[PDB]
Amino acid sequence: LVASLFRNFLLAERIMRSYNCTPVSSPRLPPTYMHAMWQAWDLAVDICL
Amino acid sequence: EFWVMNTSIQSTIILLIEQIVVALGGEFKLYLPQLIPHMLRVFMHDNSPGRIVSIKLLAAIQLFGANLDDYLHLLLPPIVKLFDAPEAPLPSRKAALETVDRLTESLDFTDYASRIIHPIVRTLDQSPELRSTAMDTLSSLVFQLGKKYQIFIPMVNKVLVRHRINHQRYDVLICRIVKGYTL
Amino acid sequence: QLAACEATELLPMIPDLPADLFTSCLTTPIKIALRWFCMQKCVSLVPGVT
Amino acid sequence: KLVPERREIIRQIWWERLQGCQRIVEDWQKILMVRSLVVSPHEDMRTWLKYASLCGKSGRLALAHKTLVLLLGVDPSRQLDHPLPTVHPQVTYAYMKNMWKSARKIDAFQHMQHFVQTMQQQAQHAIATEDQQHKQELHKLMARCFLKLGEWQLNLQGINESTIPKVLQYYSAATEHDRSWYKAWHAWA
Amino acid sequence: LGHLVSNAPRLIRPYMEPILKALILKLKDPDPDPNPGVINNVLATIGELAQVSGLEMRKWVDELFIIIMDMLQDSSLLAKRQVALWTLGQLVAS
Repeated sequence: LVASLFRNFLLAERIMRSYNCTPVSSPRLPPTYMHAMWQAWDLAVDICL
Repeated sequence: EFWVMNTSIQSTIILLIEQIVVALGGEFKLYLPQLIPHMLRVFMHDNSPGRIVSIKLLAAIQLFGANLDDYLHLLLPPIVKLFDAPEAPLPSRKAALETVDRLTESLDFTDYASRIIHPIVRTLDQSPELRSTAMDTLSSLVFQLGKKYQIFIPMVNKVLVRHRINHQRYDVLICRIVKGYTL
Repeated sequence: QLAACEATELLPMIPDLPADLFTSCLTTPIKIALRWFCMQKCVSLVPGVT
Repeated sequence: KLVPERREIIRQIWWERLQGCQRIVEDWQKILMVRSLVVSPHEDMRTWLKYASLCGKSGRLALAHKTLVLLLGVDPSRQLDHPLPTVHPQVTYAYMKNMWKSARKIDAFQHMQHFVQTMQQQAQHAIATEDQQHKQELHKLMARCFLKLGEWQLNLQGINESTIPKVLQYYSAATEHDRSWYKAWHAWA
Repeated sequence: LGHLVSNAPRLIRPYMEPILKALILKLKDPDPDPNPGVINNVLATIGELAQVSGLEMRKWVDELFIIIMDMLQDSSLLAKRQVALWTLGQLVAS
């Protein structure tokens, strides 16, 4: 469950950024919003819909 | 409608943008591209005494934050063209360096490593006056890039030894990259 | 701990996102991931996707 | 020769392109020769037939024959005995209208009857449901055969008493096989 | 964009409509006349975009054809006709 939450939290960090929020986590993660594997997702989704 | 190339109105309109951005926050991203054509037209040419119009607009751009994401590739070139060009009056030039420093805290610069780094390196050589300022831009840019900076280390080092330049912040981070452990 | 927002900040009020934004990301990622895809300027180059 | 996807496209264009062009044999020969750099005639059938036809309407019936006997794959000038092969059916049909135009007229007719006896067998027996486009074009052929049979039969015997039941049995069978086609109705009328 | 189309065709063939609209809409505007090179390099791209697409870009050919042939006559939208004729050739080829 924790693993599922943190996986998904990475998505939150990426989205909520674009609306002037920043999420926070107690084990403090590094910033992952710019990480290039997101632009893979973007393409993957694009094709797949 | 009421943007023109005249110090008179431009000052006030820019102060308006400043208050809109902080009002809408994330929402401003939509209305940004209607305004970019005017912004780029300000830097490109400006008759303002000491280029202070463009300083205020730099000071506006400082506040865009994550809004500026999709339009950084438009807006980063003319910013760079201030801090490289010999003619430009020192105050404006400083603001442009300090602007890139602000934007580093809330955008990604990995695409524009080469666009930013080479002019910083150039500025370090030509003008000795901005050597502190430009180092504090570069230091933060390195901080944001991380080990993506490893290419540039030597190239930059060759101006850092030439003029004997010392920043805690820079030296720390380079040594920290080569050994591999950032905070 | 996991927290939607920083101590300064206020959550978005934006009509097309849900008010549950941090929960929805945390526990229905694909549903908002797709909806958020649709709200970007990225969709300019995927015509016929509403 | 480079692009292996643009090929079907290019042949279609090569076809369309050609039909604007003027209908004189040397011009077509040149233009065809050019395409012969990378397309065998066992591929662009519907130009080579149309090429043969052009020779026929300009009186180079030997030249035309040469083209068709190339397409058929085996010779029916040499064997005046055996049946004309049907495996390239539109081609065979083209051989006979050439054949008639060069005055083996009684023998052209004679073969054409075998053609439709064999071709309608290739419908009613060999129609398994999947080949129903094949039989569609084959019907628009059969009606082109049947209609020729009538038209010819008059130029052979004449219009009197005995011939008329036959020719009407033909045209009416044409108009049955190709419902929509103008000339079948205009004939029958 | 010219280069990106020609060089990486697999990427572009899905995003043909968007690119092509954005390109056509440059040619339709009245105030990109102060630079000739926008119109030239837009046409050059349509040439390469045509090359890649092939039949996929059939329905758009009539639209472009009017635009291009209107440019060929009356060189006020003064593209080097070299480029316009080249593109025209490319459309009809593809």
